[PDB]
Amino acid sequence: VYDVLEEVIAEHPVLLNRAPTLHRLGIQAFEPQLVEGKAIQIHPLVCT
Amino acid sequence: AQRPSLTEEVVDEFRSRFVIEPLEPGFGYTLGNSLRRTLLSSIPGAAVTSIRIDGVLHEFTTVPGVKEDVTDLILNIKQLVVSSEHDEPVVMYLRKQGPGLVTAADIAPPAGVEVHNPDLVLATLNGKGKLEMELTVERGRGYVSAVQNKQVGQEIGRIPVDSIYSPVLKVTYKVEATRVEQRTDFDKLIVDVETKQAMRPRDAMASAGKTLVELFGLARELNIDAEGID
Amino acid sequence: LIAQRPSLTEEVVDEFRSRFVIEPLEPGFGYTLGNSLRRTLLSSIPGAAVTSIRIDGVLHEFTTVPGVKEDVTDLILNIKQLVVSSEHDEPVVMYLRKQGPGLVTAADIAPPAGVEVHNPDLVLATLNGKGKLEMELTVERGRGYVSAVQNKQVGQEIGRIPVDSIYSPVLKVTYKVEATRVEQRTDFDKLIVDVETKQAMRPRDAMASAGKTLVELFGLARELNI
Amino acid sequence: QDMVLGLFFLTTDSEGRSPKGEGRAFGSSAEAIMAFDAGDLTLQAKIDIRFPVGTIPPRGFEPPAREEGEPEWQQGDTFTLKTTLGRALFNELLPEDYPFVDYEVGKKQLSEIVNDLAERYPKVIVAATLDNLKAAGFFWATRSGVTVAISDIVVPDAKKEIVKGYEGQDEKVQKQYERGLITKEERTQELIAIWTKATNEVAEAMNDNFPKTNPVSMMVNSGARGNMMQMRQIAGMRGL
Amino acid sequence: FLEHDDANRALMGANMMRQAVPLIKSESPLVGTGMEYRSAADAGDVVKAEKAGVVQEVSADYITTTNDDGTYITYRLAKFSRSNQGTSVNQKVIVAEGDRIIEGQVLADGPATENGEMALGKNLLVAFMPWEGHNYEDAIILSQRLVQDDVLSSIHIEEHEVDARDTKLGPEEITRDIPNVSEEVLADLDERGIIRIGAEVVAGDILVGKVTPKGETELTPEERLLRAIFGEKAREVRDTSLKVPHGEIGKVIGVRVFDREEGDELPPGVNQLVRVYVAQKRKITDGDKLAGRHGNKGVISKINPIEDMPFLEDGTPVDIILNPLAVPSRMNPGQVLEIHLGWLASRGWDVSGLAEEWAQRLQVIGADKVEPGTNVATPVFDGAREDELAGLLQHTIPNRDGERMVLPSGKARLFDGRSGEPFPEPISVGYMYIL
Repeated sequence: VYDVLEEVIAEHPVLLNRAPTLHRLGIQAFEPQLVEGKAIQIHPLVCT
Repeated sequence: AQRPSLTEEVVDEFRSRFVIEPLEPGFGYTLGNSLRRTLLSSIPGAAVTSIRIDGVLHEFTTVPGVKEDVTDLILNIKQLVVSSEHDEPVVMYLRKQGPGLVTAADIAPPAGVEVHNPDLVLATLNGKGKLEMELTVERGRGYVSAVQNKQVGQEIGRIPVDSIYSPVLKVTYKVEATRVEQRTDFDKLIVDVETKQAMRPRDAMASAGKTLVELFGLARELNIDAEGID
Repeated sequence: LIAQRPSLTEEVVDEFRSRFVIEPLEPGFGYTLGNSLRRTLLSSIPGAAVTSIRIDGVLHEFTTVPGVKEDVTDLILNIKQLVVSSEHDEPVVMYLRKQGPGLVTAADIAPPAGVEVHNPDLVLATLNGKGKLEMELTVERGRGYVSAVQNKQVGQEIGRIPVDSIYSPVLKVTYKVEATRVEQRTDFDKLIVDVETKQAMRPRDAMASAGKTLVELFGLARELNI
Repeated sequence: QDMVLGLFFLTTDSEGRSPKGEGRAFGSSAEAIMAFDAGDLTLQAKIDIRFPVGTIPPRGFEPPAREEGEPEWQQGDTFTLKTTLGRALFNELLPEDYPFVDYEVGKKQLSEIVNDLAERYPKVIVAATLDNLKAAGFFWATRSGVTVAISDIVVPDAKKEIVKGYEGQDEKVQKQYERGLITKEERTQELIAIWTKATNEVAEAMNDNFPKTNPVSMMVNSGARGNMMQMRQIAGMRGL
Repeated sequence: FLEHDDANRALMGANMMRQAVPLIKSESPLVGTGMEYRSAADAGDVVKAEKAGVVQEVSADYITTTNDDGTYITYRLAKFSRSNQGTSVNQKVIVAEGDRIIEGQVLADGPATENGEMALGKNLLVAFMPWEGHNYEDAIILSQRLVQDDVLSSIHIEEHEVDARDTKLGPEEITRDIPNVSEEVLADLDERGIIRIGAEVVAGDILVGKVTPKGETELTPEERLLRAIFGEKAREVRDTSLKVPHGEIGKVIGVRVFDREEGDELPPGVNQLVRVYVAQKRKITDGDKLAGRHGNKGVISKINPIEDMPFLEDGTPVDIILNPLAVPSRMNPGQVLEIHLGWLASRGWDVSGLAEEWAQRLQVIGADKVEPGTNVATPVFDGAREDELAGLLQHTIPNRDGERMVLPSGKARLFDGRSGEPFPEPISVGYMYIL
């Protein structure tokens, strides 16, 4: 099941979004990689 | 788990990539940095160490007949790769007359000593040639700094040139994660190295492995233990 | 140039904290090897420990054994850190029984044949006048560390409490690098690898296991080319 | 934030950073890294390096090309420059065509670089450039030696005399005010001016105080995080 | 150290120092202030002895004491009981069965309290560095030590209050007889329809078996004729069973059963009431929010082995690592001093007559000689100063003959667990209290 999930997360843009979308560059797409844990992980130069 | 192994990827005849298979967590660092430093400062070889440019003084900047200045002579000669089977300081000669340019193909080798880059361009000359100097090949390992070797003291003509006995020239070691049966935190080692034309990197792997295996057998010999591996 | 091959020794200062010295080492070459030794010593030297408890009269670890001062969860968290030494591949069932007012020290625990407990100086619990205490301890070998949850394997026995395990017979492992005074212009250096182990193995055998693992690894790396 | 701090440490100068191996000349990147490993080449040390065919040199240094009769056709000839190892290690991240960079690449400069790569080079190359910049920044951020201990936060030595003089002015103002020849509003505005001047003077004193390599100085000057006001708050004066 | 922050950070710390879950091995901080004892005693959950005398017994649950007046009192203790949100209020003993007690002495401790002092968090060793960017922008990276020691782990108690109603289609019963279910799902269930008190529960289980005796499910004339032709009477009952929520694990802490038969108070219709409490233990994991006492907030980024994180000169690793870019910008330089004092406490110092001004002051205070572990108390606005902290770090007890470990200016020559070489320059390390 997790193997197929790692397979399916590939080639699937995912729309990350935050609450107060003040400007246009507030909702974007990303490619998901199946990290362990219980939190979503983000690139360190889209946090602006 | 599964027994790891090694794979090599060829890109050119001077640099190559090595991959050490998915490793147990943390041990990627047990391998990488030690492999880097052992490849760097363990394997020996032959190199220049001191030369005698004829008819010059340290207070004199350039040299007549050759527009090339002293510093770039050092920079051009220290790149001369050389192998030896002598193990003591030899002294060998290099001369040239007439206009043109002196390259790496007109140096009269002594017994046993061989140079592996005959196409190296050394200097350019115009008019009267009068080029002659003697260079000293030594054997050693690592990278020796330009310390005053007390050769200038007894003779003005002596000048010491630093060298790189090490076949390896540049090294890059990294660790990256991979999935092995729903286990992703496992590590995996990458080592990409550029080694000069003296010998292929795989022989450097052999020699570094010999050194490391010896230096850890020196600790394994304390006893015989039932640890469990392979 | 220099043919002085490395040479190992062994210095002793106390029962377990032992430092092993390698004098003929290349300059700027001891730190990575010391790191290698520390890594393999901190997580690659097997041992043994206690895997689960089975008390009678207590089905879950959130009640208290009748007439027992410490809880069941506290008993778990104070038994999981035992100091033992086992040799059998299959896990062995060790027993403990007590009654009446008396601290149940680890000495009171009964080691079966082939398994030992190396520390009887443990204050597990202090019973009261009506103590009727019984305990079972499964012991197994391994290496590293395991979390409590995955240790559970069987549901047919319901009252048994599964807990974690610590397969690590070792403590702080430091080292140092000194300057060799040999008359060589490279100014060789010297490595002093410290090791400490609680009471299970000895530093000689601990480093023997470490050397065995690292020798296997670098022999693989050394020979598998071609 | 920190990536720019890493790049700034990589591509800074040797101004008071304990140079090691100055005046020497090297032949390539290999010798530079060997001298770095052996522990005789400071990362930010003024050294003369030869670069091979492929590198596009700086701009201002070209008209000072090598004085020789033959045509020094610059765009494919190996050359020699009085560089620093940091710039040499920074240049290979930027693509094979970007002209050499020989200035402290702080906050805004990195933005100038990205603007140029965005308008000239395609998107994927800019992505690779940003990723490599990130890797180098984090690497040298780990191995930078910037860590907020309690010795980093400086105290301007002259701030004490600054505030003592300005409170001398304040107490003269108050000794007059209790006499009544001035009003409360006048005193309040005069104090506003007095302590605004005090705040600015302590700000410039803190500017003078730090060394270039002090971590907080590296944060403010590299445009990593914060401003001058927040360092005034931390180390100098918080302001009215 | 509340005088070394900004108004917003003290406000944030005040707000976010009051949503801390309790911990199993609750312990007082190494560094704190004298409003843990008072704030844990004047509260309620700690049991106290209001009678001077001598204890007879301190058993599992009931601490039995005999007074000087000569009366027997059975102090019952709140052993693993539930609170409003679903945490645990577990009480524990502090004394033995041969001790004298005076009035108003803490004969036990409540949750998040040890020895009668408020215990919210734990003490962990910190090293201030940017490290691979895993702590980029005010985040936190932790060591797996605190997954083995269970230093930072908590226990929660969910509840379920289910009950059957008389309805109109016959009275609902609480029975093991759930229509057409496998024997494994009700194996834990009791004959009356409650799981065994102690067996585990996970998402996808059954808590209480409930069913409505009658039902008008499908009785249209076509289906009535079909059933008559078949000749078999299908079961009109329907499962009204309780259901553990999907996304929770736990183990039962207790069960309570009630019925209209007893004098209990219940509105009409309700037949049988069941209250099943479930109690789970959670260990610290990446993504679980953490914080500190100066609002230095953050979330766990990644968990690494013990050796990956650095180690000092004698081999002891570091427990937590924080990004030093947040300290200046966020404007809270009141945590560095907490870290330094925490280290000073965790390796006891020894100021036996240094003759310095600060030494004389700290001596007339009397807090000069300290063993390795004595928790330190710092007033909120009369806490530790600076030069005293520096001198204390200068004159700590040597590990060995002359081994004063960290340099006299806070920083420490912390090595690099990853590679092995020392980091280019020293690092600042100590001990901090983490909620």
